[PDB]
Amino acid sequence: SVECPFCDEVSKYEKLAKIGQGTFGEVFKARHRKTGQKVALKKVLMENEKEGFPITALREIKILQLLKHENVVNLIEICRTSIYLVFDFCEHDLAGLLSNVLVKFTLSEIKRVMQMLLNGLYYIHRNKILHRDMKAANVLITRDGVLKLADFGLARAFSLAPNRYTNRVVTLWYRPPELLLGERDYGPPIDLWGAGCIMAEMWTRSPIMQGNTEQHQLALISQLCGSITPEVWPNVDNYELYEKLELVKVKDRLKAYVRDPYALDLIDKLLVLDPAQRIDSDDALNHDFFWSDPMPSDLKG
Amino acid sequence: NKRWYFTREQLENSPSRRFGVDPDKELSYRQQAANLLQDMGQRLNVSQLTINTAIVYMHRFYMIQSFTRFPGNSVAPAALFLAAKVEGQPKKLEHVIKVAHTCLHPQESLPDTRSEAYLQQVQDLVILESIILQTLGFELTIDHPHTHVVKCTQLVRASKDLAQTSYFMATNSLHLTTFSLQYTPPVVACVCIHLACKWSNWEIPVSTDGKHWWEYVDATVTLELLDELTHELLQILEKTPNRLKRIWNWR
Ligand SMILES: CN1CC[C@H](c2c(O)cc(O)c3c(=O)cc(-c4ccccc4Cl)oc23)[C@H](O)C1
Repeated sequence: SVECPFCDEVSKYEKLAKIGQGTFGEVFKARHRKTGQKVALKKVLMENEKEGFPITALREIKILQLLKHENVVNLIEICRTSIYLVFDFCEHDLAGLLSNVLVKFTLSEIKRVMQMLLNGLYYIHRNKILHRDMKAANVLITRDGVLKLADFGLARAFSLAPNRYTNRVVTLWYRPPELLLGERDYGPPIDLWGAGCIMAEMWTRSPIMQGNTEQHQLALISQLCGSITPEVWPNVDNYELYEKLELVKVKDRLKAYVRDPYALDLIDKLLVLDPAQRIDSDDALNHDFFWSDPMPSDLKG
Repeated sequence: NKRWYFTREQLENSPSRRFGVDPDKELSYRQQAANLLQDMGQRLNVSQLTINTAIVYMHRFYMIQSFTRFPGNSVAPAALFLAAKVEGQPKKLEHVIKVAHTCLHPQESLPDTRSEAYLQQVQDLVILESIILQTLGFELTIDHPHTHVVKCTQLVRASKDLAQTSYFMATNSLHLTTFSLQYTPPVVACVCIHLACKWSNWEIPVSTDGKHWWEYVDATVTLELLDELTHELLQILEKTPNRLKRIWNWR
């Protein structure tokens, strides 16, 4: 019965297909009833919500409205009837492509995928934001071959005053060593660790470190990255979780799948243990991997 | 982008006007809702920023909705509840309701938290927060004149006193005027410095070029406006009992 000039009813879009199942909610492909424009409709979840509109959804919406970039997913508007987030539709997700055995990646297409992804991280970090949920399923690609960073549900703003940020972030497999060691004072480097895992994934087709618990993950990380000692990671022992489990070489394990040497080299500077020594978005975009033949090419496979 | 800025003619033709409410009554209802926000805000121990955000939500809400259908005493608590979540100081729904109650019915008694009466007035606040969100089109990120005040009080090497008077003007513009609906935060901040200066008898030194202190804050601002705005702000401050007293030099 009430006027609502700036929140249109989602009935303006016509659902076509429920494309996303999981615990993130329900994602629908839809079609603008007048123009045919395709969109993604992501309903805001209200399971056990006893504090009104979910504070986490406000955060996510706040961040999406701020992040406006060719390689970050695009919130068009927010709709009602219950509440829907409406995005420009992206037909593919990197997880689904990586699994379809009929899909093939030329190296110059891999270069372009990693380039668009790294450019997206450069952007969100410049805007003082951490993604905190890096993984294949959150990298999307449009019909026209433009990669979009998506799902900012765990995302959070950062800055630089000792930081009091939350520890249980990032799905186990893409979670970086810091977080496993119980870190609470971190920033952008955690997302680049994920980018490293995703990059390797472009050749292996499978997430490369499939841990079962936090300690079996840390273990799997050691059997690829070396042990976690103050010789490799100064002052790592300053943390009260180096206790267990202790233990005492990345290019080797990936030789078979990844042929390009520049590619292997970049993967090794992303999957570094010490965050202070981990390569950043800027220096990664400048790595010779992106500036040697074959050059990055547009996506059509 | 120009969505929440209105001409003086649009401020005149408000939704509350279409339903009878006079221009001076409407200004009053906003001042009352601001007071209610400041009162609940101080008792809930949230910051002046959270409150200012609440006040701007309220202001914009009544450029779309009318005071005759949405009473400020119902809207303000819900606006504050939302602003606290947006601004990082979440307060619990029950807590905001208890505090709204004691502010509005000082003598009444906290209803039985198990009654069908109370359960309903909780649902009413959750319904209003949803109505506020939709009315604002989910645009909850607010820029305040304060942000820009520090920027141009170092630009006049003003004492700590001149600066604190400027924030006071800033906060009071939100309560007492509708500048937040007409002028960008950077402009409102100039108006606030300009008047804090007039009030403190602090005179600003001419820049090295010949240009004035405000030019380095918003290109649109002209002295002709600054004087019209500081005069309007000053008049309302004079009508507000005990306010000027707070920044008045008693020595
Ligand atoms: C975990 N997750 C990944 C991101 C996803 C998501 C977004 O957050 C935002 C979007 O615009 C999309 C989109 O357009 C298409 C798809 C999509 C595409 C293909 C297969 C499966 C999916 Cl879920 O997902 C989108 C959703 O948050 C759930």
